Amino acid sequence: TYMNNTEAICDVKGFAPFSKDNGIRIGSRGHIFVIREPFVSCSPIECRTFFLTQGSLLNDKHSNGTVKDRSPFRTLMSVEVGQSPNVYQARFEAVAWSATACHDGKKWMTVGVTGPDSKAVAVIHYGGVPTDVVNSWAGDILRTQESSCTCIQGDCYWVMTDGPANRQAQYRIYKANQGRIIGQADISFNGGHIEECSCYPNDGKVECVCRDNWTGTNRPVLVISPDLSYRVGYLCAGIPSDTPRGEDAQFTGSCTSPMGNQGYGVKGFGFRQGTDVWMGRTISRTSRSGFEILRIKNGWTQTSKEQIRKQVVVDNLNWSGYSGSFTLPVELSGKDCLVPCFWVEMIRGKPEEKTIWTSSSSIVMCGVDYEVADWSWHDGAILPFDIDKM
Amino acid sequence: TYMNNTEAICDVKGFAPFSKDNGIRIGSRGHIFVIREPFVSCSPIECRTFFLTQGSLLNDKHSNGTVKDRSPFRTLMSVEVGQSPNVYQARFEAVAWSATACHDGKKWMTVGVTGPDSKAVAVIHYGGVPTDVVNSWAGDILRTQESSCTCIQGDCYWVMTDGPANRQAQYRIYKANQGRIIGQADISFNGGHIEECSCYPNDGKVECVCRDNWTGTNRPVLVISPDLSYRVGYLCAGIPSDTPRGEDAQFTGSCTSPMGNQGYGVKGFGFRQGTDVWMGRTISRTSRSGFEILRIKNGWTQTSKEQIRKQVVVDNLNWSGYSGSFTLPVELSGKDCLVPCFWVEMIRGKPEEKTIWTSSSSIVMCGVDYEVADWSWHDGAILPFDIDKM
Amino acid sequence: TYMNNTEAICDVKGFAPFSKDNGIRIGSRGHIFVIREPFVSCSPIECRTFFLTQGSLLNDKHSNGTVKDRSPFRTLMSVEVGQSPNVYQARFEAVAWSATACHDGKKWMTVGVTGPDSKAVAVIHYGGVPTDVVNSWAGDILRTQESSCTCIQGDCYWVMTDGPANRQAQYRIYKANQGRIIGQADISFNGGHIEECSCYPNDGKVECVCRDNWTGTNRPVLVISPDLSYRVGYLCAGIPSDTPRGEDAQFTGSCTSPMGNQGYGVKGFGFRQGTDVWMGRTISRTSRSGFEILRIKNGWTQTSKEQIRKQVVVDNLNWSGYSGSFTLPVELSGKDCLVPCFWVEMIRGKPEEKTIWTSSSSIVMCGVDYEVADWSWHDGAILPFDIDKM
Amino acid sequence: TYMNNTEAICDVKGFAPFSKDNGIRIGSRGHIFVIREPFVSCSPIECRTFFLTQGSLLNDKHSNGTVKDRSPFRTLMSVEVGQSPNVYQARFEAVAWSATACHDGKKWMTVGVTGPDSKAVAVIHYGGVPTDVVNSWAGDILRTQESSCTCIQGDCYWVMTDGPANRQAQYRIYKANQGRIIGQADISFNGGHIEECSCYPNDGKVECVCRDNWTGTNRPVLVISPDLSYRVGYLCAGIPSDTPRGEDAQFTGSCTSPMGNQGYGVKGFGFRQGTDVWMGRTISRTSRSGFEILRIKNGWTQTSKEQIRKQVVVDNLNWSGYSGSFTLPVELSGKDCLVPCFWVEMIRGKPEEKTIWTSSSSIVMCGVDYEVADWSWHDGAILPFDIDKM
Ligand SMILES: CCC(CC)O[C@@H]1CC(C(=O)O)=C[C@]2(SC(=N)NC2=O)[C@H]1NC(C)=O
Ligand SMILES: CCC(CC)O[C@@H]1CC(C(=O)O)=C[C@]2(SC(=N)NC2=O)[C@H]1NC(C)=O
Ligand SMILES: CCC(CC)O[C@@H]1CC(C(=O)O)=C[C@]2(SC(=N)NC2=O)[C@H]1NC(C)=O
Ligand SMILES: CCC(CC)O[C@@H]1CC(C(=O)O)=C[C@]2(SC(=N)NC2=O)[C@H]1NC(C)=O
Ligand SMILES: [Ca+2]
Ligand SMILES: [Ca+2]
Ligand SMILES: [Ca+2]
Ligand SMILES: [Ca+2]
Repeated sequence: TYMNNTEAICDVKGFAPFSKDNGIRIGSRGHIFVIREPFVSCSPIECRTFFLTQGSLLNDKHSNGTVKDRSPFRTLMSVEVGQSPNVYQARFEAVAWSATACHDGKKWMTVGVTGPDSKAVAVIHYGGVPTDVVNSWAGDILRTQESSCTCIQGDCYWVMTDGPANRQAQYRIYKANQGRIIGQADISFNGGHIEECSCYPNDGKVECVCRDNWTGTNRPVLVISPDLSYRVGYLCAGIPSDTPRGEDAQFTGSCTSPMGNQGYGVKGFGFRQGTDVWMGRTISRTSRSGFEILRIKNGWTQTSKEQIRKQVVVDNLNWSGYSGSFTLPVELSGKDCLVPCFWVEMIRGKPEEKTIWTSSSSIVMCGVDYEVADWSWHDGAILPFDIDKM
Repeated sequence: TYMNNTEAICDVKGFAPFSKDNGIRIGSRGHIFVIREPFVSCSPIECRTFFLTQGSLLNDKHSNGTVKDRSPFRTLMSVEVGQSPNVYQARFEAVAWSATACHDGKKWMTVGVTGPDSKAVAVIHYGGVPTDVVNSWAGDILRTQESSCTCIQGDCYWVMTDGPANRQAQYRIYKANQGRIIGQADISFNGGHIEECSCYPNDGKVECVCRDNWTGTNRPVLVISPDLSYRVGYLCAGIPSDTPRGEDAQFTGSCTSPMGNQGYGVKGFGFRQGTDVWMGRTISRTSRSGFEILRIKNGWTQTSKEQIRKQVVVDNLNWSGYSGSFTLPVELSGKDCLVPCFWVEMIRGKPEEKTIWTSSSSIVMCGVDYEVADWSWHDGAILPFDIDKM
Repeated sequence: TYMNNTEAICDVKGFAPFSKDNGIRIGSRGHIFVIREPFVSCSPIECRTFFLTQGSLLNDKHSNGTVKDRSPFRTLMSVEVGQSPNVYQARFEAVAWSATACHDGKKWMTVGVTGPDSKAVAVIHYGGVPTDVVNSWAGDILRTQESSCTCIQGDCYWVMTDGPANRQAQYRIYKANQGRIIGQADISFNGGHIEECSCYPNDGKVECVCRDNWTGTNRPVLVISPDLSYRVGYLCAGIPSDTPRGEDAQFTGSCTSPMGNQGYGVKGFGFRQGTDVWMGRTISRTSRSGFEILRIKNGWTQTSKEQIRKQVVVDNLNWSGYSGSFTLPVELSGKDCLVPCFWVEMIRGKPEEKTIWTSSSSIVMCGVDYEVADWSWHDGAILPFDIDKM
Repeated sequence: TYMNNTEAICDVKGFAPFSKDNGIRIGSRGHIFVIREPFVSCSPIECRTFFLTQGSLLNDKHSNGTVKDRSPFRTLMSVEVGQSPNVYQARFEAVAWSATACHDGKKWMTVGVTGPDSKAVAVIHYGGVPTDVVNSWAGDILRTQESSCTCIQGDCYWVMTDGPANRQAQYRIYKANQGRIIGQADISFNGGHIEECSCYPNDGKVECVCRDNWTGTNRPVLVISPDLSYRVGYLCAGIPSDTPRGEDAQFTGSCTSPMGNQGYGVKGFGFRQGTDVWMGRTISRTSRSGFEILRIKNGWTQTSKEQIRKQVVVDNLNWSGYSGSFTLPVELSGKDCLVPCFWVEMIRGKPEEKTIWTSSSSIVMCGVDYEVADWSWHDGAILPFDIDKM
């Protein structure tokens, strides 16, 4: 049976902890994959953690993490959420140095992108087998969400980018059923930049909060209809939520265009709440460190600077990283709305820490009807590791 | 289908061994979690061992167990009873430095408490996802059973405490269906102290034997009706069963109030048997060492000092620890009553042993219609470990 | 649905390899249990390997195998046949320093015996939970098959012994349904000695070939009817098949009493074939080394010395050990008879080899309609191990 | 339900990556089997990787790979495709130093060959148990596909060879249902040599592209009908695809007989495409290094030298090895044709590399409707390993 996923997102006053994997602490002695970009998507049965593998293990020489991001050894695999990305619980997903995953109620559909930068190929798996393909259409590092895709009434949608990572690139919306491409669309967005979208279903559409890696310290926003007509622009909120970025005092909002005039960025997320928004961001303005989530009254529709809530999940003395969105399917939560949730990646190792490798663990939070106290569920592993003195 | 769990507990003459996990012996070379407080609860299919994880492994530096009990790295996970708490068989349950778990016949409901001491949050999972929340209502280390909760006809009940660990605190009874809170109650118990309840179903109610960590060397007792009306007080039996405590000769019973005038304590259990009781306790009066279980004729209802049975499962030359109760569901045992069972935790390491860490394994016993010979199924691992000489 | 298991055993011309686990070779670097006495029993779905665990791992100090056979750390666990007894595939079965297992078509019933030598307790599990108990009735190391038990039309039967291991002891037949004891019987066998029976179903009865550890170099034989009436005596065949034993030339057969006038022994097996028998035995007359299986025309019913077939599975330059019987259930083989099969244990370490430990792996063979060439599927691990130089 | 597998193979313009296991990289620190000859076959649910095990682990002394190919320790086991051949995900299949596997829609049928060179035995498993046997009929290393067998409407077929590996040998076609042999056939092929067939279903027959290890640098081809009538000969294409072999310029095609006049060879594959063929081959003419796949217009039926496509999956600076064919079952792909796919083995260690061992990993590719860019998904592990300096 297909998941409807046509409900509204739940109005939430705060976030409760779902899971923490302790991959890197466990990785001190256990067999764990070196990873970046874990992420959660949920079937009507379970939410799993997907992750990019470097073909290697923590505390092993192959954890030489100075051997490429887009290496030919990168695979997407997955475990049940909370479990660590260890070999022996891992289920294989796709060859991918960039991926997205989601479930339509019957099976899982993943998308793996591998191949060379000049002509990358994206394989679409469904039910555990390749079913369709998307080639690079712009010749420059084809890529996608690095977070959960979205399924509504049997059709799944996701966002892909092909082009420069720091200038005008090209941005596309693909749509598929049972692992088969059935519609696509170009996104007209000149001056704007779209990367690594975090999407979710809301009111029978797909809402996406992504990353401007060109000139925007605010976040591009995408709203996709089943017919692949769309609205796109920036999260109206008068508070910047990318990293890096400047102070809140020095920033003015926009619905239409990028603000802050800064490059780089980090993958992040946001949740519409009527006209309000929950926006995650690192505590540091300059470092992938700390993590907080702010509610902004009318942040979805106005240049609002009205902060009505604020919750911390990673204190600023600790390393953060990527963040993305997913929903609790109705069939699991038992709600009449879509429970909004997020994961936060915690990167350890290079560049900031003095070791030969780089990996990450995660914690997962989920929207509740209550204000939840600030705390820090940081990664916690002690650096450097054994092979760090080799 | 919901488990009725409205039957009476079986009258038992003794206890037979269910399982022993050998986690720590196995942990010498295998990948095992550092743990405290394992415990058993059973679905209509299997009984699992739940446990608190320190985010770390035996024989690894992160087993630095001088890094907090209520650390942000503590998760509840579970394996099938008898299996060891190893990474690769572990199923993730909740973020929790204190937990309880139980099954209602359809799914598992766990409760994880994490967050800071001043404002702890308890997440209630059901079917593998967060469904409801309980915040700290008294600002002081919110906490609960550390043993199996109880389900009757679809509604699950458990006991929580918020307050001082060595003085008057506050004590609450929560009740839930399908992971959703549907009723709660304050327990009026002035002069008394309730901690870490071991409960079970009996005659369609929840009977709880808990821990007085204030002034009681006898055990507080709680009897909960579906409507959350209750009786509470102390196990009548004229024999003390907490640790520490004084000699039996020097002790007088009470139904109403604490006796022995001593602080501290250890989590323990007891089983009503008509008017009699089976009470577990450490053999030592002063040490978490040895473990025995006594039947006291009319110990549930009178100040009786009539010891009619006595069985040993851990001899006094060996380390014990926590103990708790659960029942064999009818659907598994094939009985017309509820088979009473217990687990016993066996703590190795600090404080008593000379190492850098502390963990534990368990053995599980189950009520039978026969007198069963005394023996010792002690932990058995050899201390210190490799990383102990580091 | 209950397995009928009322068919006849297949007439077989030889034996084909089912599985080999390589536990000890794999145990050089992997996490494997130290074990003795693996054995196979089959459900309508899978045949598993059961085994006794020492609570410890190969290549670890706890593999100090100078720490008792009947230690309080011994558990029965199981994996799918062919897999090695590693921690992470292991399913927990019972606390047991001696065990038996079998399936009735709906669930598994195991029997674990633990407790002290003077008053041992046998726990009977069914569906993963304790259901009934047998206490020591003779005060002297209560024990049983160390091989698969037998189920016919829902009732399972097995053989137990309580008494001296080298003189007249007592021998009992228990019978159970759904994990509940429903009939028992004493075996009158004066001058005879019964140990470690290898049984199977044949023509709607249970046939058992066991071990005389008193004075017999031939094997005691037991035929059990559903009503627990029985015949017992010795395998008629005029060839001895225990270890140790003397030469074949120097031996005369018996149906009634023990022959060879030698003590000790080793667990072994045999399969009726009309009036003939397949009998396994070590190649050495004095060592648990090599392994062969002989067909003796009319060996089941006469003092025959007519060797009509001979097949080798372990050459004499290699170590053998225990052997036992089981059948392929009809539901798996697709035959109209019961396919006879056996496992052979391969003991490495003390006493014969120079190491600090003792474990074993197995190979499994199964009766076919063809003559199968001799070979040696020996254990193959290289002794001593790492911890052997410690 | 039986898989029809009577459809035509899909016309494909290129190949997309299915999976890569990284076994050897992972094997640096994890517990992985030493293997040769992995291969894929698919059930209606999953495609698994089968592999030959040396009874040992990477980075362990038993990885002494100077201890025989046809050792008594070799077992076939399997994991889900993409997963690595690690112990803890491994499912046991058969005792085999040469194997084939396939699924008929209800269960798996494997075939293990073990025993001595002079009289080898092949065991046929079905549903996890031995069901039938094939003895050596020519006394000289009985053997088979080392790749997926084929099932059509419930009957499975595969090819076996018994005889000299470098001269005229004997070649047989076996056919079975539910694990039971129901028809066989001798292949008349004088002057020709058949080894290690890679087969698939196509138009309701079994097409096989195999290996001439006698005098052929082109590949023998076999087309089998349900009645075991057959055509056999050589892949017509005017381009040689074995290793070793000479230059393409120096080669003339044949449908009937071997060409190139060279010995040795390597297991390979090919896919009919109407009258065209996709043929895999190593890039090197003399080394098991690099890997490419060529489409030859009318290569199936004519001496064509018309190269219309060319795709690289392993660049020539890297080691390749065996390759074989399988199909995506309709029930998984959702196509109306049979999706053609292949795996490529990547051998590391002896003979070419300076270590004490030899193993391999794989990548899996699958036919798509699009031209897919060349790349190299090579093995990637760094040689030598730890035990390499021992
Ligand atoms: C601008 C975003 C993309 C574009 C290549 O780059 C990702 C940046 C990045 C980071 O930590 O910031 C990690 C990466 S690495 C990777 N495998 N996935 C990522 O998201 C970069 N993405 C790719 C496809 O290489
Ligand atoms: C008085 C009981 C509680 C109250 C905090 O303290 C537990 C004591 C204790 C022990 O071994 O005795 C172990 C602890 S540590 C833990 N994670 N669980 C426990 O039961 C303490 N409980 C908490 C929530 O910290
Ligand atoms: C005479 C057979 C029994 C009687 C105690 O002794 C077993 C002998 C033995 C061996 O290798 O020969 C191994 C033992 S050790 C064990 N756990 N299982 C065995 O079969 C012995 N049995 C017991 C219950 O200790
Ligand atoms: C000529 C092909 C066969 C005939 C024995 O030999 C195989 C050659 C070979 C290789 O790498 O080329 C690997 C082997 S080793 C093995 N276990 N499987 C193989 O395919 C050889 N086959 C056998 C049954 O020994
Ligand atoms: Ca930016
Ligand atoms: Ca106390
Ligand atoms: Ca004897
Ligand atoms: Ca050749």
